[PDB]
Amino acid sequence: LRFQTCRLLLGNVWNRELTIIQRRILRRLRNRKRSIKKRKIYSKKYLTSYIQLQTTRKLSLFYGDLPITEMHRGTKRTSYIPFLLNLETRFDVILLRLHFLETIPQARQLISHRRVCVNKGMVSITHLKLSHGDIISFQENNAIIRGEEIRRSFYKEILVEKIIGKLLHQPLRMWRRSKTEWFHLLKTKRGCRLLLKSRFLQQLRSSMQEEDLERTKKFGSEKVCLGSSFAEHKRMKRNLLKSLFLSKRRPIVYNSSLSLYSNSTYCFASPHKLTMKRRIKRIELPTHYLEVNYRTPKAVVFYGPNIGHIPHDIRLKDLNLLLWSRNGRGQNI
Amino acid sequence: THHRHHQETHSFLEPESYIGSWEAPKDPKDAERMLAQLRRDYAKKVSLYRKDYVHEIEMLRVEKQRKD
Amino acid sequence: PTFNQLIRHGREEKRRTDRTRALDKCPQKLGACLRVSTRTPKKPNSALRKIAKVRLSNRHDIFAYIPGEGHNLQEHSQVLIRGGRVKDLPGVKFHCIRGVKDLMGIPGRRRGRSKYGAEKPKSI
RNA sequence: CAUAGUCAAAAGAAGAGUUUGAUUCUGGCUCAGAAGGAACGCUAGCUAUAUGCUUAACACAUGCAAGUCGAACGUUGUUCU
RNA sequence: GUAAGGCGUGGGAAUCUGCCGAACAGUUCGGGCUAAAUCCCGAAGAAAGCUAGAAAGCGCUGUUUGAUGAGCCUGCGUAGUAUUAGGUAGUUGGUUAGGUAAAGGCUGACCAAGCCGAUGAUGCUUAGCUGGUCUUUUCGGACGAUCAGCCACACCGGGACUGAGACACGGCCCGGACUCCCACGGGGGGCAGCAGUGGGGAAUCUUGGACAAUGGGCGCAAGCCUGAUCCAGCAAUAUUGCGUGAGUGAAGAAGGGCAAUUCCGCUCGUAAAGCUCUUUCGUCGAGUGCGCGAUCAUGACAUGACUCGAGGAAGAAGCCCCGGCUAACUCCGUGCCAGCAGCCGCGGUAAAACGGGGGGGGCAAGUGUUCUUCGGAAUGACUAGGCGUAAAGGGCACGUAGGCGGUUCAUCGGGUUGAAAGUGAAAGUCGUCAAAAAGUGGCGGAAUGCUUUCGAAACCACUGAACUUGAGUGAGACAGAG
Ligand SMILES: [K+]
Ligand SMILES: [K+]
Ligand SMILES: [K+]
Ligand SMILES: [K+]
Ligand SMILES: [K+]
Ligand SMILES: [K+]
Ligand SMILES: [K+]
Ligand SMILES: [Mg+2]
Ligand SMILES: [Mg+2]
Ligand SMILES: [Mg+2]
Ligand SMILES: [Mg+2]
Ligand SMILES: [Mg+2]
Ligand SMILES: [Mg+2]
Ligand SMILES: [Mg+2]
Ligand SMILES: [Mg+2]
Ligand SMILES: [Mg+2]
Ligand SMILES: [Mg+2]
Ligand SMILES: [Mg+2]
Ligand SMILES: [Mg+2]
Ligand SMILES: [Mg+2]
Ligand SMILES: [Mg+2]
Ligand SMILES: [Mg+2]
Ligand SMILES: [Mg+2]
Ligand SMILES: [Mg+2]
Ligand SMILES: [Mg+2]
Ligand SMILES: [Mg+2]
Ligand SMILES: [Mg+2]
Ligand SMILES: [Mg+2]
Ligand SMILES: [Mg+2]
Ligand SMILES: [Mg+2]
Ligand SMILES: [Mg+2]
Ligand SMILES: [Mg+2]
Ligand SMILES: [Mg+2]
Ligand SMILES: [Mg+2]
Ligand SMILES: [Mg+2]
Ligand SMILES: [Mg+2]
Ligand SMILES: [Mg+2]
Ligand SMILES: [Mg+2]
Ligand SMILES: [Mg+2]
Ligand SMILES: [Mg+2]
Ligand SMILES: [Mg+2]
Ligand SMILES: [Mg+2]
Ligand SMILES: [Mg+2]
Repeated sequence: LRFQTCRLLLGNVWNRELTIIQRRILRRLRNRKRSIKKRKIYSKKYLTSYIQLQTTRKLSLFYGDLPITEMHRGTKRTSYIPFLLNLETRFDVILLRLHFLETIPQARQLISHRRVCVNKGMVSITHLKLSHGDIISFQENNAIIRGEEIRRSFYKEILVEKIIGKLLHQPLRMWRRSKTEWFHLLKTKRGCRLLLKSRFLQQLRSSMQEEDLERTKKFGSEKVCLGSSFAEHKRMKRNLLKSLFLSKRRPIVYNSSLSLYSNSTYCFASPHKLTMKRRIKRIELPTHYLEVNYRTPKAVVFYGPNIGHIPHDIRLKDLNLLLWSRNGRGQNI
Repeated sequence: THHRHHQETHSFLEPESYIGSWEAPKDPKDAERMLAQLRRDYAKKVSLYRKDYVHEIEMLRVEKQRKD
Repeated sequence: PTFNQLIRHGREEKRRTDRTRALDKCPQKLGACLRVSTRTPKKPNSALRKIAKVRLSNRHDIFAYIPGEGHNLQEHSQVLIRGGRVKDLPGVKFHCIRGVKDLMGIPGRRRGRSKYGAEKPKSI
């Protein structure tokens, strides 16, 4: 059924729990994907047939096994930008984006079975387009199970994403034995409160803050910091040269000024350091166009989606073969 | 052509007392005569409306002629 | 040509002969077999291709190919005829449709079997 | 003031195989797209809206598809008081 | 059937117009149909009366009008074919009579010799036309089926009558073919209305329900008719629709396939089963109905829908393909056989190409095959191609039509151009919103055009006066197997 699609796409496109055997298969599949990417220089069919078919397959998997090629061919447009922006306003897609449910098939089952409301009326149309001003809610007898499942999704999300890979990179079997003790703490509201107010997650937060700060240097952030503060960074060197001229022509001051200037030069001139450890993939929140109150839960659409904020795991260079977007301006172009 | 002309010069009318004004007689023959008289009155009112509309169209035509 | 020449004498179309004139712009035509025989292919191919001489309902005489392995056709058997030539055999421009009228389907065929009139085998 | 004001009327431009020992050109054949009042094979759960003798303007069983007015007019004959 | 007596578009004069709206005047008297009349005839001036049950309400007649239709005419636009070059003889025109509601060779008579045609008449073949449908970077091509507008036809030919209107699908007369009765003398019929049947064909539906809605006829109404319509039935024929579950699950079960027989040996495969959740669609059981279509009232659809309840993943996945073009590979069988094939090509003992197993890819209630159209095809080239050697410069000229072609100044307003008015039906295409959830509508835009009025005056055409650079002459010198 669905794990076999990883063999077709040479990566983890399946989103269920992998066995030991499936991880051993994925190692070989990712080796194949690495050897194919090196081989691209000598492939005549790489751009027009291979990458485009793989991207279309990934997009079809992403939107819950929809016929993406067929529906896009229904329109006469070459680029996928208006087609994908229109797909983001669907009712099942939005119910996935709000994190009220886990997968697109869950959302389709809930909408089809007459259990989600739009503007307090029951709407059972899975492909319905929501424009700005629409209010989304659940049924009164249905909303308590939805609230429980939303809490479970978020707290097992932090425990299963933000705790396994962030500084607790444990082997599989012993982390699986360790997860029972972590699941017992989430059994109570007091345990969730105390996990939230803990120095463990505070250290994890501080390390992730520093890690996000380091990744900004790939854009030359520290050079912009130096360009903002060029005059006073120079004034430090003027002060050092003035002191080392005046108080020397006839030593803690010299050591202090040297330490400060070397610290500043190191902080402003050190290149970006991309470490071996893989970046943790974070859950996105659709706050540019969807306003959510997770207590009931309810939501209101107030804006349109963005072509650069669709949470697909496809690279930009591959997806540009379908979108043809001038990226970098922030617009839906 | 504009909102103000329509909002000021529209005849908004009261409730019509003709609706529900039938009183059931004790003789079906008299009831048939009464319904026949109602039809005749409707014909007279329609003819008066036709005359009013004829005069309105004539005045508009005269104004357009003098403007042209 | 000049524009004046095109005004006087326009542009004609390309002239291409009809491929299946005997079908008379119909998708299929019923026929009756006159002679069932074999024919050898044009070289470099070599076989014994099973054909049938068919008189159509519009009184056209054609040669039609019998596809698949084995058939039950005889003289005076009703066959439904569709277009499509056989490249080995010049003068054979049509096909017999398997599983309709007298030409039976091929049981035991398993792959591509709607082109041979074969039903889906029921699972037991 | 305001049931005002906003100036929209498109989108749509793709190539491949096949003549030669190889090449470029000329030039056809074939293929990938969309579609139909379609037909046939295999296979089929549902709702809705469309469409459904393209051939013989061939021959037609049967029932129905144009009547209404007694407020135009006599006529005869039914009942009952 | 019809190639222009049609159609599209815009105009015109020499006409008529029931019902409908609005004025005015009348509605009198005799006779006839076995009996009468709003039937027929006569007199004036044309007529017609009914109702005190419909008594100042209908109806009729005459005259002026509006409105709607109809007849007639006309400019422009609208197939192929020259291996069809002449066609016409009431033909083309004139005069005078007749006919028509009305112009008119519409036609009798007389007179003239015209009229049409290489800007394609006439002949032959095919064809209803339009709005539009499909396709397409604009253009074009194919089509003209549904629906709407116009026309033509109603078994095949020919006629007229009645009528406001017909030369009349379910009217009449005549002739013909076919057919059904006949008591044998003679009569009757016309589904290309809706259903339906034979037949032909690859192929195309029920001998259904109701006049509830909308439209139409008659009636003062009450109503009555209405196979118009509305609504059900059959058919994957079409449609960017929905569903066939959502999670979890390792004994990685059994079984199937492959394997130096590599890593649970690899794979079918988290796939199944099992376990938990939800029951859309369909199924079953009920309940309200001025929910709604319809209102003063009337509901065929409706055994529907809506609302509630029962139940259990239960009832719902195929078809084509896997040598290249073109996404997807192994085993067995066969051995130039059997077979495959859109093209190139495969098969002669290790076939990824034939046929089966196993696996996989694309689409998906469809998917292939055939037919047909456009595209790719710049492969009839306006957009947008060519002709030395590849298809293609006429052997070479002269000239008809046609096409194309210098300057200035002045005039003009046909083309051109600007604005206004009329028209360009609705539906469809495009924009937008709302509605709806496979369904609808409003407002726009577009409809590139034609007619009228009034501006402009550069260009094209036309008119006038001029110019000399292109063409042609003269005078004087020449050359030449013209
Ligand atoms: K075959
Ligand atoms: K018309
Ligand atoms: K006829
Ligand atoms: K009715
Ligand atoms: K089919
Ligand atoms: K099931
Ligand atoms: K000349
Ligand atoms: Mg050659
Ligand atoms: Mg028809
Ligand atoms: Mg009568
Ligand atoms: Mg001709
Ligand atoms: Mg015809
Ligand atoms: Mg035509
Ligand atoms: Mg007939
Ligand atoms: Mg009449
Ligand atoms: Mg008459
Ligand atoms: Mg009839
Ligand atoms: Mg019929
Ligand atoms: Mg038959
Ligand atoms: Mg009615
Ligand atoms: Mg009436
Ligand atoms: Mg009916
Ligand atoms: Mg569909
Ligand atoms: Mg249900
Ligand atoms: Mg029920
Ligand atoms: Mg009702
Ligand atoms: Mg029904
Ligand atoms: Mg491939
Ligand atoms: Mg072998
Ligand atoms: Mg193949
Ligand atoms: Mg094979
Ligand atoms: Mg072309
Ligand atoms: Mg083109
Ligand atoms: Mg050209
Ligand atoms: Mg060329
Ligand atoms: Mg040339
Ligand atoms: Mg020459
Ligand atoms: Mg030559
Ligand atoms: Mg001038
Ligand atoms: Mg002019
Ligand atoms: Mg229109
Ligand atoms: Mg519409
Ligand atoms: Mg619209």
